[PDB]
Amino acid sequence: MKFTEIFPVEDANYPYSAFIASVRKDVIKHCTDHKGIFQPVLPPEKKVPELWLYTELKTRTSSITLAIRMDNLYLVGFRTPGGVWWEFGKDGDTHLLGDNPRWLGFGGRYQDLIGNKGLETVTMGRAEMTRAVNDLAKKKKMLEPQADTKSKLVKLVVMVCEGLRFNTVSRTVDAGFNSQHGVTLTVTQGKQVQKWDRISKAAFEWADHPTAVIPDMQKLGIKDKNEAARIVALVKNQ
Repeated sequence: MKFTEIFPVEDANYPYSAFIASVRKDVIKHCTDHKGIFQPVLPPEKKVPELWLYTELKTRTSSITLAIRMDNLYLVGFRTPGGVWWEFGKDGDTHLLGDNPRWLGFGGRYQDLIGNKGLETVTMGRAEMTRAVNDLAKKKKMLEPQADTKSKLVKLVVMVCEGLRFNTVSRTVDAGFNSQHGVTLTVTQGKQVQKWDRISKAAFEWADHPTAVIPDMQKLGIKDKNEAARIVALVKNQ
C-alpha cells in the first residue's frame, strides 16, 4: 500500500524512465532477496492481495489512479477524477478493490484486451498515455458502450505494468517516449513479456541449478540466467 509519486504525463520535462525507476524503488521496498536470483523477488501471491501500488497518471486536464497489486505487478482497476473505481472482471466476481467499485465487464489479460493479437500491435508513448488517461477519466458507462477502453487500458498496462517488470520494455518505451510515431515492442520482446511468470520460474530454477538448460527460455531467445537477468527487472515469486 504505497502511493507512487505523480506522473505528469503531458510534461515533457519528466521522463518515463524516472517514473519507472521511482516506482520500482517503492516496490523493491517490499521485495526480498533470494540467494541465486539477480532480481528482487516480489511479495508472494495471495487470493486477496495485501500490498498495493496506487499510481496516479495526470495530464494537463485530467487524471486517473491505477490500482496495481504488487505481488504480481498486475493492473486490477483504476479510479476516475469523479472518484469512481472501475475493476477488471464482471458481475458475480469478487471485488479486490474497495470504495464501491464497478466491474468493467471484461478481464485484464492480453486475452481479454486484444484477443490473439501480438503486443507489437499496441502503440505507446507520451501521447498515447495522455490520450488514454483523458479518455479513461471521462468514463461513466459500465464497460458497456464498448471497449476502445480496452485499447486504452492495454497501452497503460504495457507502459506501466510491463515497464516496471522488464528492463527490455522500460528501455524501449523510454527511448521512444516523445516520438511522433509513438513506440512499440518487437515481436520477440512481446513474446518474452507475455511470458513474465515463466521467465520468473526460470529465475528460481537457475538459482537452484545455475547451469540448467531451459528450452522454455531458449525458445524465447533467452540463453541463460545472465540473459534473463538483464531482461526482467522484477521477478514473480514462485
